[PDB]
Amino acid sequence: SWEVGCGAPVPLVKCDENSPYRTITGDCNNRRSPALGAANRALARWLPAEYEDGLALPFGWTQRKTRNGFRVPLAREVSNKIVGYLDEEGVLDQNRSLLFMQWGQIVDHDLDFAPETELGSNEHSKTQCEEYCIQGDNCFPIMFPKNDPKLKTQGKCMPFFRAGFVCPTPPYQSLAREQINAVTSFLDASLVYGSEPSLASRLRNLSSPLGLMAVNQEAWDHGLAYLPFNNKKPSPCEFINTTARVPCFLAGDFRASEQILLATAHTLLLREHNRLARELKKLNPHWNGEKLYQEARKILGAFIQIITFRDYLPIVLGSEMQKWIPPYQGYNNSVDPRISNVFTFAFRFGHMEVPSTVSRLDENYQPWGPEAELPLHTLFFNTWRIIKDGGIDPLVRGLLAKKSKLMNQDKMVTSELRNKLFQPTHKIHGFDLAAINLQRCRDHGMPGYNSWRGFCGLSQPKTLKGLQTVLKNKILAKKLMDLYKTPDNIDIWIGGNAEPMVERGRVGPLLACLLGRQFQQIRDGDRFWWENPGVFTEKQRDSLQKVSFSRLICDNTHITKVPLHAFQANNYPHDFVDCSTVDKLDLSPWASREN
Ligand code: HEM
Ligand SMILES: *[C@@H]1O[C@H](CO)[C@@H](O[C@@H]2O[C@H](CO)[C@@H](O[C@H]3O[C@H](CO)[C@@H](O)[C@H](O)[C@@H]3O)[C@H](O)[C@H]2NC(C)=O)[C@H](O)[C@H]1NC(C)=O
Ligand SMILES: *[C@@H]1O[C@H](CO)[C@@H](O[C@@H]2O[C@H](CO)[C@@H](O[C@H]3O[C@H](CO)[C@@H](O)[C@H](O)[C@@H]3O)[C@H](O)[C@H]2NC(C)=O)[C@H](O)[C@H]1NC(C)=O
Ligand SMILES: *[C@@H]1O[C@H](CO)[C@@H](O[C@@H]2O[C@H](CO)[C@@H](O)[C@H](O)[C@H]2NC(C)=O)[C@H](O)[C@H]1NC(C)=O
Ligand SMILES: *[C@@H]1O[C@H](CO)[C@@H](O[C@@H]2O[C@H](CO)[C@@H](O)[C@H](O)[C@H]2NC(C)=O)[C@H](O)[C@H]1NC(C)=O
Ligand SMILES: [Ca+2]
Repeated sequence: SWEVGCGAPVPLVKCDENSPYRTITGDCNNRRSPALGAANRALARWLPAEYEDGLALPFGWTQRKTRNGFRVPLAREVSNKIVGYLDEEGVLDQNRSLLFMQWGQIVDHDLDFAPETELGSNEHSKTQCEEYCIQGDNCFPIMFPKNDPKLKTQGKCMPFFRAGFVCPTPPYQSLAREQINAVTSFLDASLVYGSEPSLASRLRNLSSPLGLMAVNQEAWDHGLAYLPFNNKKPSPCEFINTTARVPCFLAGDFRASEQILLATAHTLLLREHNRLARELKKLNPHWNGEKLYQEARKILGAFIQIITFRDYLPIVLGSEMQKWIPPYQGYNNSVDPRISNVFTFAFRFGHMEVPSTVSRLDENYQPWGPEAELPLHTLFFNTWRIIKDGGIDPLVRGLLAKKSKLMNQDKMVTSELRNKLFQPTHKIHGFDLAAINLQRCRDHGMPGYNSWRGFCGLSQPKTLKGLQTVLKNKILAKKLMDLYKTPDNIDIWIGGNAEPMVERGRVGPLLACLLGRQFQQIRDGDRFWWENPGVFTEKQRDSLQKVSFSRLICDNTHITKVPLHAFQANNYPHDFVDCSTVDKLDLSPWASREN
């Protein structure tokens, strides 16, 4: 199908071969093929890339070249006609807490990250894209349609820059264009520790051999830690409030501060590392800094994998869980662990679960103050609300007691995301996540909706009547048809999310397939999977099976009432219990004797 060795821009290192620990870059997991699943490599292609020029140019780039005979509708128009809604009332998920959403984003950020192309600082093309909206090279603007209110207010377009790609980065000329995954393909808490040796090192506290992660020195949260501020200026987080002047946090992953709840979750994970690191130190005084670091890191990785596969995915894939992720039979070296390019859009299903407001709660889970409930859009890259206004506990209670947004064919993505998204590079709260997503599909050269329906062994609708049957919706199907002319052209993002949900799940037949396969692969292909014999000991495994996100809260915050099942919708005080009633992680099977 292709060539074989275009394996350039990569920090190439040598494998320790016998190390009990994962590498930070992801290298050396697979023994026959070291770089398989590594970071800064191209995303895997489950299907051949579909470009306008069958190489690099996206569909919609040249205005005269059609896709399958039709012109691809503008991202933002697909957004304005299908993805929008005004009535937030009734849109909540009756059986999923806010956390259900927040975890998806954690999982995702561990697995995949496609950075925009750089070659730009002290540059006029950043301005040639912003001001004039001139399509060229890596500037691929999202134009506003006729009758779009952002025309009167914002301009002619929203800047959008194509994602980075394999061997070079500037122009180029050779084979097809493959995007970069800047993070490791394994569910390994890479969002906590980093995916590069340098970042991973900056994040560490090497002033002490306690194996702790660097914490903030300027601010504390009731004797608890915050993440370290970010060195780099200009800082997006200082921008949103030039009086407060509070930088973004420095975590393992660069999107950390993208929104308060995300930063909250990160903070909880950093805290859990140091907790384990000093609890392990108490059990094993003789261990050195490196040992505490790696052993705690390993436990956090185990922790993440368990919650995801035991608590999170069965309530996403519902009944289709068994069909795609059968019980673990052991490591399989023939499996491709790599994250596929299409997965990075399939997982964007979590976007339709984000609600319009974020709440804080006092100790009685009662509203925290006069402005307890805030609009989502005022929280992107907002750290000053955490540091200068109450800590993470009121936000964490919100995550538990409040609900997620239920995907709804009539009410897909909230306006807080569709109209008022803040981009770290720019100055306005006026971007469209929906347009970006749709534009990015095309940027990445994703095959059509029917290409993926076929890939998954599902019927491929050609007609309006066909589409109505598969989507079980006359109106929706009709709008899609009028925009796309042909079901073969529907972008996978909007197409996959448009299908009704599977029994006891929160995605459709096509999404449950794409997700299902991927998650099956990263597990079966990961040598350091927690259940893989030899990774942990039987007693160690026996201890990890008792972990629960609820406990994580209890041990890392000052909350005392939590639910047992934190992903389902829970009512205070009926479903909440005292932390004393919640099973602990017994770290005793991690004891090591001399003689
Ligand atoms: C603000 C944003 C969120 C919350 C308010 C949010 C949330 C999620 C959830 C809950 C996801 C899955 C369960 C999820 C997946 C992926 N996202 Fe998304 N997200 C917010 C904002 C963004 C922005 C901005 C982007 C960048 C889009 C671009 O193409 O430039 C974004 C991306 C993604 C993504 C692709 C990751 C990658 O490979 O680069 C997901 C799989 N999110 N988000
Ligand atoms: C609201 O969502 C709840 C969480 O999914 C759900 O409770 C769950 O019900 C399912 C069956 O629908 C059960 O699933 C589990 O059953 C046994 C328990 O003996 C486990 O061994 C299996 O692994 C399986 O996962 C659970 O009994 C239950 N799960 C939890 C965590 O409580 C409610 O039914 C939902 N409410 C409604 C009415 O929709
Ligand atoms: C930028 O961030 C500022 C702080 O990070 C924030 O100002 C703060 O917000 C409120 C007022 O809006 C004050 O909170 C309360 O202060 C005392 C009690 O402590 C009361 O008398 C007040 O009525 C009020 O409830 C903070 O003290 C205040 N801090 C300071 C020094 O400014 C701004 O609101 C943010 N600005 C923007 C543009 O969002
Ligand atoms: C690195 O770790 C050291 C040692 O654990 C930290 O030093 C402590 O800092 C706290 C808070 O300021 C205080 O209790 C003491 O001043 C220090 N204790 C000891 C034993 O030295 C230090 O804060 C960490 N540094 C970073 C960058 O996070
Ligand atoms: C490990 O996974 C591989 C790849 O998914 C499995 O390989 C399959 O082997 C069967 C024969 O039983 C072939 O029909 C398929 O063509 C292979 N899959 C593909 C698409 O490559 C393998 O079965 C797994 N290892 C075991 C024995 O459990
Ligand atoms: Ca990872």
